[PDB]
Amino acid sequence: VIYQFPDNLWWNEASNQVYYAQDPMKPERLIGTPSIMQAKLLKILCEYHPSPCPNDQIIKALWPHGFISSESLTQAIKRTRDFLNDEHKTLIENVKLQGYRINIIQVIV
DNA sequence: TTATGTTTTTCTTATGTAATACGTCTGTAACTTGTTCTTATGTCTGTTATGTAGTTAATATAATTGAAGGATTTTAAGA
Repeated sequence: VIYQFPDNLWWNEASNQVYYAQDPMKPERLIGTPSIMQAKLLKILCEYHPSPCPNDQIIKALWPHGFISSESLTQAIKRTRDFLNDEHKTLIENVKLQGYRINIIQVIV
């Protein structure tokens, strides 16, 4: 499965890495590989697409057995957008009091 | 005796972890602003009450109205 994101971004499940490509399976302009928690967050946001993803769902999926201080929620989804280079805050959207969403262009299965 | 492979230790970095501080989005409120329906009222008009002006041909030809045990003093008009 290949998820397409704005600015011609791609996250791959046929592999385990993110890139800026115009060819789905071809590794063009590699970003790298997200961490375990980053990959889990990206998977959760892509699965809840096109619906908004609730905050409690994210915290109980990323940290099933962790006493999260309620502020790692924002540091994590700040550096996740930074690692995808979302300087304009357009790649991942926050709808207030409803949750988060990630802008997916197309899905390749 | 000495060169070298190894293993353990310590330093360096990386992902997460949290704390406090401050900006954004959004939810309510103050301030106006346009539109439509309603209402009290000022004004015009018709109808009836009323207020005014006029006329009437035996003859008839100088009030009235009390008013009633007042004393005392002052001052103008008559002679």
